[PDB]
Amino acid sequence: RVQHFTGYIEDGRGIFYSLPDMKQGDIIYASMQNTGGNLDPLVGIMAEEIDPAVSLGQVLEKALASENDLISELTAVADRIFLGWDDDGGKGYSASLEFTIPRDGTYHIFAGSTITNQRLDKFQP
Amino acid sequence: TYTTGSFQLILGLNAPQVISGEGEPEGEVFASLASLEIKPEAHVQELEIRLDKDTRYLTQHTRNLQPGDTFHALVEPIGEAPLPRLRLTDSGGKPLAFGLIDQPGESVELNYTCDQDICELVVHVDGTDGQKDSGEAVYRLLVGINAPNLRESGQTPVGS
Repeated sequence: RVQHFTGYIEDGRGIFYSLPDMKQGDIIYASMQNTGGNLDPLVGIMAEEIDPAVSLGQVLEKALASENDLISELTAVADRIFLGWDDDGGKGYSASLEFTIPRDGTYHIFAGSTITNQRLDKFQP
Repeated sequence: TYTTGSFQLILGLNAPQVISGEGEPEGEVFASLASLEIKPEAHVQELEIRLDKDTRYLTQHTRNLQPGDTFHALVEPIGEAPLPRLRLTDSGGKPLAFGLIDQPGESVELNYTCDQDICELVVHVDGTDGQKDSGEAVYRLLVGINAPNLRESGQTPVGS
């Protein structure tokens, strides 16, 4: 059972995908690859659909003002928002995820952009 | 003189076609790398850096790291200069590690381990906390590969 999707991400505004009525014991697989631009894929899975924008924005708020160590603050926030996630598990910066369905019900898949730095003259997430 | 370069080695056991130089891999392996039986060789390098008023940001590039390797670094100021920030990113700028201030807060240290087939690392040292023109602050930077004893090296910089 394989399905394809294509989309566009603008300024860290993610896209939700619905997985209606999965059964306990199923295994979900995900992979997200960049096909244009400077996008850095990120994927997460959760039960109740809530917009991560408000929570992820505080990570950019903290790093922009201090040291804060982004890789620490992002992991802590992600481990709360999502039941499972992956940043760079694939070829390059592409993500890949394996997730065993805990119980019976429906879940949501979140695709979007992570917080990264892409400069060597100065640090700016 | 001696010579330098890369090479391809084909070994055969009771396979007379090897001496032709065209033997394709077959059968079950019989030989292995000898260096894997012992401990790796450490490489250590120390440099002195200065952060001027207009040069408060400095970056350095590291040689390629093989999978399984380890990377350590530490910074210690010469005198009363304030402790700068330390972080580690790849060639594209993706963050990988951040510096930790020790309980005796006179130095900052960093650590990392290699997972990918080829890793290219860049070390960032910056003191642009604000806009103060401190002047001629100078720091000592110590780096090593497969050298967990950088705290007390003892030996002079060894290896490449």
